[PDB]
Parts: sequence; C-alpha cells; structure tokens
Amino acid sequence: TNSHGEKRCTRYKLQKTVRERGISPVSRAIQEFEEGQMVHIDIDPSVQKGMPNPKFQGSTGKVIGQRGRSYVLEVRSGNAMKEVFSLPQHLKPQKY
Amino acid sequence: KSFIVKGKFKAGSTWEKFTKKIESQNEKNATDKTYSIFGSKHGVKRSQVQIESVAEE
Amino acid sequence: KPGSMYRNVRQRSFTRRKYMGGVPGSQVIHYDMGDKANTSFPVKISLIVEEKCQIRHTALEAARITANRHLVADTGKMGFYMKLRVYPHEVIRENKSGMRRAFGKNVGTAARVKPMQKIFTVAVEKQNFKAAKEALWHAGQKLPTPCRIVVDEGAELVQ
Amino acid sequence: MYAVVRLRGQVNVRYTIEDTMKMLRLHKVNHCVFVPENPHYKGMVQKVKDYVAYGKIDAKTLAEVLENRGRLEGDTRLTEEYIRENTDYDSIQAFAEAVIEGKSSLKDIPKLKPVFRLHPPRKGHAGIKRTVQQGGVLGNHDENINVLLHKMR
RNA sequence: AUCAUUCGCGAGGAUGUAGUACGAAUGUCACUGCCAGUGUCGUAUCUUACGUUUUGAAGAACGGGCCAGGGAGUGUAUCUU
RNA sequence: UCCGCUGGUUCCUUCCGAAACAUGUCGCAGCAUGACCUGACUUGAGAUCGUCGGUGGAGUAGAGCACUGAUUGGCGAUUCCGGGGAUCCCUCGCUCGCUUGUCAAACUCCAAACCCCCCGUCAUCCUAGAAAGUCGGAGUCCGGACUGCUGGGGUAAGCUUGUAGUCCGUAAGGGAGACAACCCAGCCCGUGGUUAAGGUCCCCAAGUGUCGACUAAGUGUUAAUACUAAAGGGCGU
RNA sequence: UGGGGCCCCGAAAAUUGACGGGGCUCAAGUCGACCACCGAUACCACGGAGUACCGCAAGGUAAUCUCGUAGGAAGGCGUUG
RNA sequence: CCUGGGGCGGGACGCCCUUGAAAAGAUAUCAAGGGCGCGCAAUGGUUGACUCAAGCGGGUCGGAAACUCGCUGAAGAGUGC
RNA sequence: GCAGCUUGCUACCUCGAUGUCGGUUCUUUCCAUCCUGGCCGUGCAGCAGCGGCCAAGGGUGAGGUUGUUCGCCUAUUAAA
Ligand SMILES: [K+]
Ligand SMILES: [K+]
Ligand SMILES: [Mg+2]
Ligand SMILES: [Mg+2]
Ligand SMILES: [Mg+2]
Ligand SMILES: [Mg+2]
Ligand SMILES: [Mg+2]
Ligand SMILES: [Mg+2]
Ligand SMILES: [Mg+2]
Ligand SMILES: [Mg+2]
Ligand SMILES: [Mg+2]
Repeated sequence: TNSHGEKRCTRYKLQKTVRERGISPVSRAIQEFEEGQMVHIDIDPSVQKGMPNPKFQGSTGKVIGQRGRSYVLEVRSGNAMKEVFSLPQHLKPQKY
Repeated sequence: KSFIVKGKFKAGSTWEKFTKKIESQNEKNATDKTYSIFGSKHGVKRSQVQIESVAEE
Repeated sequence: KPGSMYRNVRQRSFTRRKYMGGVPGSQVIHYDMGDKANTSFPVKISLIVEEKCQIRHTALEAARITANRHLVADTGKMGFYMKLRVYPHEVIRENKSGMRRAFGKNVGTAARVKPMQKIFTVAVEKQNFKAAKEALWHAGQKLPTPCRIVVDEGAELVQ
Repeated sequence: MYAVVRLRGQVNVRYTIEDTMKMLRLHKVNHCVFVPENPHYKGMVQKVKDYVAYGKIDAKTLAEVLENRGRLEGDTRLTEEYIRENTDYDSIQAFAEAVIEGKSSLKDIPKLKPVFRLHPPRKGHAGIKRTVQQGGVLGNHDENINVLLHKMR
C-alpha cells in the first residue's frame, strides 16, 4: 500500500538537474541572514543534513532566529505558521 | 451591378481560394452576399471567410 | 473480440513492459514492403487517419496484407515501396469475479495514432499512382478509423 | 476611463470572479462603475469579462449617466446645483469632461455613490451567452460601450 | 402616436415633433348608493397531497377511514459554563 | 431490562446557517477528536477573496530521444563472443555507429498555461473593531449531480472510485412538453415600467419578419443532455 | 482529381403515438447575417414592513441588508394555577 | 473487520519507495510496480592515500577465461537488502 | 453496427412481500417469413432446388421420453 514517510513523492522534488549534480557551490553553505529577512526554501538534495520537509520546498520563510548552523524560519503552510529549521545550504535570500 | 470577390474560406481541414463573381447593389452588399453564400454553401461562419478584395466588374 | 472494444482513447498510455507481465506478440511481421533499397520513387502517397484511435496489431497486419497484395499484383514485386510507419506500442488488456480486482490482463498491442497521422506511405512510379491509391483505399477499410489518401511527393507528376 | 456594466448575475459564478466583481462594486446586473485605465483595473476587468461589458466611455455618456443615475448618500439624486456647490465646475457636462480628461475625480463629488444602478437596456442587448466578438454583449465594447450605456439610461 | 427630413438592399433605423401627450401615485372638486366581507359556480395563470425514510417522494417506498379526547426533554446527585 | 436498529416528539415571528469530509476506534447503520455552523466575551490595527509587476518552487500538458527502456528498415564496421556441413579451405545472426520510421503512468536534453510561498502595488474590508485569543451550544462523518481534468479501473454502464469549480440536498420565481441539481435568476410586501433566459404560424404573449443560399428526405422541426445510430457508399444536389 | 455543405442508402421490435401537438416545403426545416417585438419576483421607480450597525434622543446609513434543511441565537402568542 | 451482497479467495488490517496525482499541498479503489518485520565489532567512526564500470592496444601452452602495463572513461561502478 | 429475445456486469426501484419455473386457457403485438401470395437471380431444360427482395391477411397441428424450458424422436402436414 502507500506509505507515510518523509520522502513520500520526492522523486523530482529532491532530484538535481543534470549539470548541478555533485558537490554544490560552497558559498551557499556560509551565507548569513539577518532576523526578519525573507529567504526562499530551495532544498539541495546533496546536503542530506538540516533539510526541512519537502512540503516546505518552494516556500519563502522569514528568519526568526538561529539554532547553531541552522536558521529558524517562520513558514506559512496552508493557514498555519510552522517553525522550520534549515541549514543555509537549502536557503536563499529573496531579492527585491 | 456585377462584382468580383476574392478571398479564402476554410473548407474542412484546408483553406481554399475563391474568385466568386457576384451581382448585388453595392460593394458592401456584395461582401455581405459573399459571406451569406459561403455560410449557406459550406456552413462556415463569417470568421472563417476572409475576403481579400471586392472589385467592380 | 471486436475492435470497438479497444478503439477509443480514454486512458493514459500503457507501454512500459518491465512493469507488466506477459504481452502477446504482435501479428504484424514486416513494416517495409516492395523495393526497400530504392529512394528515387517520384510519387509518394500516404494514408492518414483522421480520428484519434487505437489500431490493434491484427488490424495493422490485415491492412498491411491487403495493401501489399494489391501492390504486388498491380505494380509487380519491386514496382513499389511501402512503409508501415507506426509500431503497436500500447498494450491492450482485458478483464476476464465481476468488477472486483478488475485490472485487466494483457491481451494484445495497439498503436495509438493521432488525427492526420500517417499510417502507410507508398512510393511508386508515375504510372502506378492510381494503383497505389486503390491499394491504400483497401488498406484503410481494415482500419478502425476513417482515412484519407494524400500525395506527399510528386503532386505535379499526377496532375 | 473604463465603463464597467454587469450584465450576468451571481448564480453559478466562481468565488474568485464573484469576489473580483465585489471588489469592483458590481453586485447586481445593470450596475455600472467607472474605473481608471491602469493595469490593475485592466486585469480586474479582464478577470470578469464573461459577466460584464466594458469599454472606454466618452464625456457625453458620463454626463448623461451622472445626471440620470448619480446618487448621494441617503439615495438623493445628483443635480447641477449640488455640482456647482461642491465643485469648481459650473455644470455636469464640464465636470464629466474634466473627469474624462483626468483633471477631476468622481470622488470629488461629496457623498456621491461609486455605483450607478442603471435601467435595463431599452430594446434589449445583444445577449449574455456570446461575447462582443461573437455578436453578443459580453466583454470589451471599446468605444462602443457608450451605445449600450445610452440604451441603459 | 402622427407627420417632416435623412440613412438602409430590405425588415427597419436615426434626427425633429418630444423628455412632449401620457404615466404608479399624491392632493383637490363634484357625482353616486353602494362597497368591504361571505357562499357557490365560471374564465385565466400556477401547483402531481401531507408527515416520514431518502442523494433523490406524486410514487408502483412507509403512515393515517373519519372525528373527539389522551399522547413524548422530567427529578436527584455531581461537573462545567 | 438493554440495542449503535425502527417509528413518533405538540405555538408564532425574527437573526445567522452547515456537514454528508480527515485521523483513531471489534471501526464500517455507531462514536470521539478536528474541518465546517451558531452565541458571547477579550484584545486593539491591520487583513487579503481579486489585479498588476517582481523575487522564488516547479517537472504536469505539449514536445523530444540526451538517460532508462521499447521500436522499423537501409548503409558501414566490430578480421572478436556464435547459426550452416585437419589449413577452422569460404558462406554469416546478434553487437557497435551514420542515416530512416515509431514510443513511454512508473523515461527526460527540454518545457508551458493553471497554481503555490514571499515582496511591492492597486482594489476591497476594517476603531460602527483587522488579525489573534478564550469560552457556551451544536449538527455532521449514507450524499448526489453538472462542467472540465484523454482523471484511475472497466467492453461499457443512469457503473465504480478520485479531483477543481458550481449546484441540488436546503433554492423560490421565469424558461426548456413535463425535467432535484440544464439556461435566466438567488426571493421581504404592493404598484408601475423595462429587460434576461427563451420565444414570435396556431395551440400561446409577440414576425405567416428581412436579406442571401441550401434541403425534397416530412430529412428536419432535439443548447447541455443518462433523453440524439456507425463503418462504408452515392454520375442526389 | 482533391477539398467542402445538405440530403439519400446502409436503417429490423414487439398495445396506437409522439418534432410537446396541430401542422409545416423560395418553410413554420438547415446555414450565414440582420431588424422589431413579446417575455420574470431580475433591473429601475414610488410606497410600505422588518432587520443590522450607529445615535442621549430625534433619527441616520444600507449597490455592498431580506432563500433556506440539520442546527445555534433573540423576541413574542396560548393553556392551567 | 474490509469486501462492486455475503461467502471462498485475498489483506490494499502496521511500516517504507515509484506511479496513479491533473508542474505548491491534499487526494480514493480488492489501483499498478513493489518492498519491509532484517543483517553487520565491521559491512561502524575518523584521518590519510587512491579512483570506479566497460572498452581499445601491449605482454610467454598465463588462450580471445586469470595477472600486469598504457590510453579512453562525470560514473555507464560501488555504496548490505 | 442493430436487437435486447442468452449469459454476464451493475446495485437505480422494491425487503411494514410487486407470489417462483414449466405447462394450461384466452387475448394481443413484432418481423429478422416456416407455409400460403407476388417477384428477381441462378452454376434455373422440366420436376425440384439454391440464393435474395416485397409481404405479418390467414395458418403454423397431433403424439413417445423428460417437471422442464430447450432438445431428441415418431407419424401426419402447405408448413408443422
Ligand atoms: K532514448
Ligand atoms: K455488484
Ligand atoms: Mg389534545
Ligand atoms: Mg451520527
Ligand atoms: Mg505526453
Ligand atoms: Mg450547474
Ligand atoms: Mg436529507
Ligand atoms: Mg444552494
Ligand atoms: Mg425552478
Ligand atoms: Mg432550521
Ligand atoms: Mg462483513
């Protein structure tokens, strides 16, 4: 029957394009975000640690704090506000 | 009062040219009669008939 | 089992044979007839279906047989070239109980063709255009769709 | 300036199109609003093209609509005396010409309602099951909105 | 409305007459001896009972021949508001 | 006695008004919790049903063969692995390429339109109380339909099971002969007017209307439609 | 020869029956267009009722108030003491 | 208990992946492909050093089956299932 | 493709009951015609066939087995 794992229906969500497979650019892992900054969640499949749920892939979160290397984001999911923890490898600043 | 109307109309899957000769009161009546004739003879709407020109014969 | 059963296209494709089991082999033997090593045939007519349908491998084989017989009889053994363009890739299945676990078993293959898609192409000399036309007309009688013949090359060579 | 007149009612309409109608203040058939030509209102009008007729309105039609169907709070009828008291323009034709030219606003009439509740079209309209380009009445009338607005006075 | 002018191949349209004559109603002045209401019948339009079970009841689903009367959220304890 | 099962449960108006769904359940004709309805209070400034522009998510349609697999010949080579009757005396199927012809739910070098998060903008709502919170009372967890998604399954089904919108359920009135859910339309009472859908030969209010053609079969006089016959053929027109 | 419109053949069912019926043939059918009219409780106008919110009151506002099953909420009528 | 009545069959009765599923999320069926109820003191951690599959050419009965050299080789290997 | 006369599929109606199969009796309808009427073709000499078209006015029976429907068999029959 059909399962209920985290990696449910993640074949293309957690896949890389052909010419971006391998070691990702390391600059994305050492980016810093200020409190209240809006960042996109674009999960890097090669970085298997600190990865939020794929359900939050494609969402913009607001940075509300830091929990070590990872950032705490307030991410809207339907009508709820979820606290999502993410390494900066999966994050990306919003550009205005 | 005989006119010459040229254009193309959609005959099923393929467009078709025509150079039909028409007798009418004036140029715009000739255009109207061309549209009516092709709607009657082929069931095509006026959007499916493109009249390139109407010239007094 | 009439061709009207597996004729209409209401479904997605079913072609990945590694996720299915036991497909009966197709009946269509050859796909190139006549003189296969000739390309300087000036006239080239094709048979295009005009509806979206599925053609079973047996219907394709029947049409191919009838057209090939007519061409070989009229133009000779090497007076023509004939190509069956489409391969039966779809797997047809049937539910052979009632509606419980009704996902069918594979019973054959069909080609899912679109409107205005070429099924058969025939290349002949100028003098054999009407014979090729007649042969393709007979072939289309065996197919589950209305068809029409079109001249692809050498239109000015016939009229 | 867009003239937006609602010609189809509210039963069986998607909530997004109906909410667009409500944001245009078009709650009922034969109701008309006048909105500027910016892309925001253009997209909003494009959203409801299957339930309204719209187009560019001229000063004469705006003048007749203001005189015949302009209303104030409490359902009072707009008149020339109120226009001259509360605006720098002598009459309603001059005010409408200013509004069309963009040098004045319908919000520059105190207590004026933004909705003009129009009469049904005299001698009927072209039909609400086809667009203007199909011989119907729905959609973009361009400058020919004034014909329909004239027959709804 | 009618008529005049003009446009239209035509059925017709536009302009003027005319926002006029009229027009729900609101007043006012005369005239009149009825009117409201009720019963029955007729003409016109509309509606296939009611309650229930039902996605769906006019159902060939269940209930009632009729009428009268009787006939169904109450008390103690306790918790919450 | 008990039952989650059946039947009944008595006055009026006014305000608002669902759910026939998810998870758990010896659960499947039940119940709980939540979504959804309703009432009250607290709080005190924003909110987002819609548009436009932008920062981001795309891997569906379509397309294509670059990966995974299928698939059709022609042409050139693997002096390689092998089918045919002592110098393996010579015949050649697959395999690998260049052209041809086809494909894919569980293929993708590509790649929309919808849509989603966020920012700005207009728009609308909002101190006559946004968003948020707390508490009281529930019903509901038999649904059904239309229009799409070639939705999935099925020979198909007025079949079965999904999904988006909208309806019936609980929706009058007007119109389709009648029509739960099709069209107009959401509807306080009365009067007048003008329209909508639809119609205008009679039944039946309004055209025996206009222009230009077609049909000779009473074909037809049938928006959607569960209420409408095909392939094939015709020197009928 | 190809592409088109309409029609014909292909075309057989059970009580007598269905373009709604009558009937209809340069149409009262079909196709392309058009003109005028009829036709709702829609829309407009007037008058009236209720409702929501505001207002000390008087009253003000309502295009953005007025359908409704389960159901919640408010105010009333009646019976006996 | 589920169940295209029930029963027989089966388990879609717990967990995990792909498709279905309509490019956010959600999404049913006795829908399709299936898998798991484990194994491993190394088949684990870290550091260093290396680079895999498969072809082509060279090398002695070391055969076109071993081992070794060179070239190509972003992965066509391996990573327990 | 038609029909819905076989068997399935389905679960829309009916479980506060729409009395089962077969036969019998009586009435009726359909036509896809077995005979009877009219035709056309023939690889139709005649006789008699075979194939097809129109046509539903009339007829289409009696018996043995079997509950049978169906079917088998018997002797008549224009046909049964
Ligand atoms: K490929
Ligand atoms: K069943
Ligand atoms: Mg009593
Ligand atoms: Mg319950
Ligand atoms: Mg595709
Ligand atoms: Mg609807
Ligand atoms: Mg109910
Ligand atoms: Mg409703
Ligand atoms: Mg109604
Ligand atoms: Mg109620
Ligand atoms: Mg059971």
